[PDB]
Amino acid sequence: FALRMAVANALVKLIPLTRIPLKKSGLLSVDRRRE
Amino acid sequence: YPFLRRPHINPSAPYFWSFMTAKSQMAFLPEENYITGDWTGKFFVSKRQVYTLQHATSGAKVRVKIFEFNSPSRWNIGKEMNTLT
Amino acid sequence: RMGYIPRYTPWEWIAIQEADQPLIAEQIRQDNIGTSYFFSLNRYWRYKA
Amino acid sequence: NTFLTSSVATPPISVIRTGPKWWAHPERMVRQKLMYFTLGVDQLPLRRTAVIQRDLQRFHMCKPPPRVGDSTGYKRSRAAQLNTWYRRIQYQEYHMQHLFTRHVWGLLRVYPGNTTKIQGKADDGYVGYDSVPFHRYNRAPLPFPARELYERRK
Amino acid sequence: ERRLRILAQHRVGMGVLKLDADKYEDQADNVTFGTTKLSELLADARKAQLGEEYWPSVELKVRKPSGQSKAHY
Amino acid sequence: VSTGEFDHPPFQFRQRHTFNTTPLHDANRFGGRTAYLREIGPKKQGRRFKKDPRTVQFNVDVWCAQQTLRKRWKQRDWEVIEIPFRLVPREQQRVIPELYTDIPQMTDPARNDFSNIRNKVYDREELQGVLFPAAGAMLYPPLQRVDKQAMTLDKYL
Amino acid sequence: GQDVPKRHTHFVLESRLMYEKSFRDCWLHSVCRAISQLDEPLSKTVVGTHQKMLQRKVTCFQYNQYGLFKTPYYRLANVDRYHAVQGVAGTREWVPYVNVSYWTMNKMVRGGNLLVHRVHYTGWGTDSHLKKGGWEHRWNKVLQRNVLQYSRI
Amino acid sequence: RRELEKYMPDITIGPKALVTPVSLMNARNGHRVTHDLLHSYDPHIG
RNA sequence: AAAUUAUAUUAUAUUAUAUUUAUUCAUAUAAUUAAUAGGAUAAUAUUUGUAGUUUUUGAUACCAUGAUAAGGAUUAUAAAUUGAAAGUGUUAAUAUCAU
Repeated sequence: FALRMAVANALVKLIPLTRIPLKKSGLLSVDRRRE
Repeated sequence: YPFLRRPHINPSAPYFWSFMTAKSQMAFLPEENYITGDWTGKFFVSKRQVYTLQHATSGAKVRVKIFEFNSPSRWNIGKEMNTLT
Repeated sequence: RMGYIPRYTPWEWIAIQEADQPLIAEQIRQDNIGTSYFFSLNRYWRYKA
Repeated sequence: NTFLTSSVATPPISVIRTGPKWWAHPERMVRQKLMYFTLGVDQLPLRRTAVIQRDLQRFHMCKPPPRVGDSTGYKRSRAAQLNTWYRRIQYQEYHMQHLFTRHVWGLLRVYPGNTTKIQGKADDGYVGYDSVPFHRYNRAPLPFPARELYERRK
Repeated sequence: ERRLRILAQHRVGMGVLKLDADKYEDQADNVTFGTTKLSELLADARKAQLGEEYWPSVELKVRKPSGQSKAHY
Repeated sequence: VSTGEFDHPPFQFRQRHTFNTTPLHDANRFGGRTAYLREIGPKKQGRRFKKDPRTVQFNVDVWCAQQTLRKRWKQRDWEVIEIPFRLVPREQQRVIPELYTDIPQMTDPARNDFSNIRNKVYDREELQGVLFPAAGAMLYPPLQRVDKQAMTLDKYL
Repeated sequence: GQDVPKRHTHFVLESRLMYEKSFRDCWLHSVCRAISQLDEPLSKTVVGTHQKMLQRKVTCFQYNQYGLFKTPYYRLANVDRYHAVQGVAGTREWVPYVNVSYWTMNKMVRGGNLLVHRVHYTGWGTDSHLKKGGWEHRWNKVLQRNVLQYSRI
Repeated sequence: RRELEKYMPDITIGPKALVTPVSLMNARNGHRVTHDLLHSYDPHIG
């Protein structure tokens, strides 16, 4: 999940319009769950 | 509580000389098996004195903090006073 | 002003705090001979290394 | 098999309630498919189990909406009809895994755990080197060494 | 330089020979001991200028005999 | 990256041989090396160390270090021979620093050889003039190297 | 009042004297133990009968010292100075930095004498090594700062 | 002690073994006497 | 008879029935008092068992504490954001050892 978020943020930084589907899929979204 | 740090600290045939005894036989007897200096006489000896040949040979008095060893034998020779009681 | 506290101690107060305390003579650490290879670690017992 | 200890039986509803942890763990479900694919056997109840739990894990974090009230019990019973339908397919794969594994273990000369039955070799529960010196439920003394279910020459 | 690097294994790092003298309580005796140890290390390392028998040996990772050589076994 | 087990399972209720659950001392774990530390029953100096977490963690760290050592030594197809500075090849005529002293040194950046000198392994058959001057009979045969420019089956001829 | 009863002051002062006797006796006892319990030869000069005679003589010297402090440090390292409550080192009944019990630490927190920062009771505070690896990693980091950063000479 | 000396041998060097030399003062944190009580070398306490 | 408040997960237990041990308990014990004192590179005090004796460890009480359980209202008219979550009020029983 962390790897997916890193790759998605890198794709958003490279091409800006990639943020339009990638935010809709929830890949740029951070959950706060600890142990 | 930490591991084996309690301030207040058994028959076994294959582990006779290795259970609650010194690890090596090269080492000497402890301090209570010898006289340090000028003494007026001790009421009791410590539990870590090794029973030697002269304990069962002479047999003047054996007082362990009580405990009275009045039955001398040679199966106790080479072992401290912990497992003898 | 009514409540002015300076954030820099003035030069007079630094000079007064410097003028009241002495210096340590071994802070100069000057050296021109070399190291005593034989004696300096074998000196007198009260002042020994 | 190197697990020869005495075991504790579990009901099948507690196995499937683990879900993605042990029952539908994806590494475990893949190597169950390699057992069926080796024998020339279609993996249809296993593919039925995977497609159900793939979609079941997808919405498992969503909260169910509050039902304000229905006159008849039809949408509640339909949601319960599909719920007990999904348990019975997963009950079939739970039996299909235990059926084929005990059948393969009879072919590979694999000795099972204690009180475990292999249909070809040991109709009773095979017990070998238990802490209890006798058979736990046949009430028979165990010989030394353990019972050999197969022949010798590998 | 090779003999000094081998004689001072971990005390040399990134082209700089460093010695941390902690032996005596005072720093003057510590810098005396450090100067003595530096001079002793330099005098031992200078032996490579005497001859080739003091040049330190290069450690080559020589392979085992290959399969072409093991085929003749 | 390795996917083997390193940590010890923690202390809890006495586990049973069920699904997703192994007992705390099983012969399957750590190659059976927990047989030294197990109690078969369902003297205090021989009973207290089997239940300490730091003791069992130190023991499994020792066993994983033994496994790492035997796998690093089974990788070795070579041995270290102390060769003098004159007879060594040109890549080793430099000042080689010690381990963990400097940056990991490339072999030859000028000759387009970017590789660690400490991982370089030289063939035995190319050093027979250095390692064996007293034999004089060529104890190892010369290594047959293939002609890369020869028209073979690899190049559709 | 007033500060603490005088029997507890006598007890803390006896603990300080035991620490001072440890500083007095530890080097001598360690050298005597390391000579007397060695089986390898001490040197090229002293070998054979001279080494065994020297080991017996240093054992006779070691046993003749009435009052030599051979007691380990962790047996009486839980003595509190302000109050008479006895804690256990290794548990939550003792704090190591200010060297008081849990009760005395709570009284000095509620009194305002110390400058301590409260943090959440299920976290690891603020130390990055403590959040990273726990108590053992900060233990190894204190070891790395104290000893292992120096190239010995 | 006279009956205690039979099974337990006597090793009595004397009080000379309790007083270390002056060259071993800084190794023993300034002390010379290995008594059960500490021994200060000043006359004001003494 | 609905809404779901529901935690849920797995394991253990006993004089089978007798034996060794970590703590607990019994009966034997050791330990006791008080106070200061500056020393190399300093323009000159030789000094420290000296000034202390009938030295300090001596007020556990009947105050009016505080914990427990229970019910209230306000905000979502946005598809954006890593993230649409936060503050404010009343009754019963129990209980109260500091001149």
